[PDB]
Amino acid sequence: EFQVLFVLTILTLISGTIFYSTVEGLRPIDALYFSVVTLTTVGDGNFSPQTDFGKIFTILYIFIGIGLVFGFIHKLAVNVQLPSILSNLVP
Amino acid sequence: EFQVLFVLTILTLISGTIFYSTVEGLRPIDALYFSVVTLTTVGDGNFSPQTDFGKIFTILYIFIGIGLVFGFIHKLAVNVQLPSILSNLVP
Amino acid sequence: EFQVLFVLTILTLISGTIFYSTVEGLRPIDALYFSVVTLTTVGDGNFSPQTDFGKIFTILYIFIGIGLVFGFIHKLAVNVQLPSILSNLVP
Amino acid sequence: EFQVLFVLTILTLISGTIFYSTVEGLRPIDALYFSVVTLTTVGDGNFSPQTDFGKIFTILYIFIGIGLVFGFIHKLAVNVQLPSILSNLVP
Ligand SMILES: [Rb+]
Ligand SMILES: [Rb+]
Ligand SMILES: [Rb+]
Ligand SMILES: [Rb+]
Ligand SMILES: [Rb+]
Ligand SMILES: [Rb+]
Repeated sequence: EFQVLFVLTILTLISGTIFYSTVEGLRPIDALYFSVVTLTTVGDGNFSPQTDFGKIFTILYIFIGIGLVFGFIHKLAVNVQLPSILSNLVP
Repeated sequence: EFQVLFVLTILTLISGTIFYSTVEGLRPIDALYFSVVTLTTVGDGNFSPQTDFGKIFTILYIFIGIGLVFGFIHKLAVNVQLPSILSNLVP
Repeated sequence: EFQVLFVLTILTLISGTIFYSTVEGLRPIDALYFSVVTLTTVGDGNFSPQTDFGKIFTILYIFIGIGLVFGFIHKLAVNVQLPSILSNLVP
Repeated sequence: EFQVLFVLTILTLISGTIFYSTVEGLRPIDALYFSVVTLTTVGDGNFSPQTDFGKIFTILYIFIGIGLVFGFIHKLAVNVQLPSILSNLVP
């Protein structure tokens, strides 16, 4: 479950990285950063896509990627972080 | 369920698009972009409504639209994305 | 339930409105706008508190207000919007 | 439960505060503010990390810290705020 969600999240972020560096001209690391803060809904305080293609893609990217990203974060905190913490509280 | 949530989400976004392009003077695509990042809570890093009417509308728009938009995203990821993925993992 | 959550949400927003207009010098409508986009986690793309008092208050305001605001949004969409829609789909 | 989530949240915020003030050169209060609005997904409207190290750290920080922070907010609103309110509504 976690493995699949991890892979799916990675693929989604690679797509965003490729899109923004190509269409919006961002450096790859910046394209990845924007993709991550967008899908996790944190948002970026400085960059907004400047092209209409970028705006349309971002709208679709958000609707299709938010569920997955939070599905991964949700399982990562309950199936990987909770135990490593829960079992730790055991005297 | 998904169909109705889809339609409701679309209608909500059309209202925002019309409002912001009219009252805030945004190009339609920009009004749609702002409506989407606002209701999905990603937020925009460059635009904030400049008129008091725009600020009041945005406040009400957020409270009334967030639930719906996330209801659609939630069902889209579980009733349309989960299966298309779950059934795929079947050897 | 909805009534109490509504009142609590209103009181929380009034406190933020008073704080930001007083300490950060925002016009009341702007203080309310900032309080709303902050607690709903949409965030504002232009304003960040400029005083240390404002930054500390905002940190505490977020932790104490996010739960409530989303408790209100959650119930508003399920106990007031769902029915008005669910009952409507009835031929 | 609440105590542990509180401590874990505090430790996570201290790490962010140290990272951003050191690598991004922010004043400690600003580093804490950025860490908080980032992990609660509110986001900051003015600051984005400027170094590649800062961008990479922020990406990892978000994925590892969002679950916890919202686990704390969730329990704080249900196991500490709900009762103090629920018991109050009792005539
Ligand atoms: Rb958010
Ligand atoms: Rb934001
Ligand atoms: Rb700016
Ligand atoms: Rb945000
Ligand atoms: Rb900005
Ligand atoms: Rb922002």
